[PDB]
Formats: sequence, structure tokens, C-alpha cells
Amino acid sequence: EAYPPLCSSDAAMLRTAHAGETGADEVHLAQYLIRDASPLRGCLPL
Amino acid sequence: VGDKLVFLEALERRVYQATRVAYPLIGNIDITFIMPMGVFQANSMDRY
Repeated sequence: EAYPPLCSSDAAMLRTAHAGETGADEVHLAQYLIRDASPLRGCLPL
Repeated sequence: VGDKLVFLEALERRVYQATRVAYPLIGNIDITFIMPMGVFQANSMDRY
């Protein structure tokens, strides 16, 4: 088995954000992001 | 601190008062820094 990881299908989802972190959960204008089922959310440092 | 007992001193006590001498414990730290001037985008996904 393999848990679904987090990845970006393209490099255009970094349009809208807040504070100092990018925000894109599962939707995009032309792509989609796979949510990480595993609780390893301590990645992508600011 | 922790479980032991220690003491400390200072340079602002009765000694070393009103002395015209160079201040010790002085260090200089330099870090290299880059500076761009504006790079045009190469992909068309950054303008929509």
C-alpha cells in the first residue's frame, strides 16, 4: 500500500494566499491538488 | 539553573567603572547578500 502524498500538478496555483504561506487545498483554475491523508503535515517550511 | 547553583559577574559593577578603556567582547559578523534588479517571467502561467 501507499498513502496519497501531497503534490502540485503545475506551478500556477500560487496566486492567492494569506500571511506568509500559500493557500490551495484541493482546487485550481486548471489543476487539482491531492490532499495528504497521512498526518505528516509538518513539511513545507515558511 | 537545572539542578545546580552557579553565579555570574558583570562589567557594570563597582570595578571597571568610569574607566576610559576599550570595551571588551566586541565581534563583527558579515553575511553575504544578493541583490537583483528585476527578472522577467519566463512562463505564461504567472500572468493569469
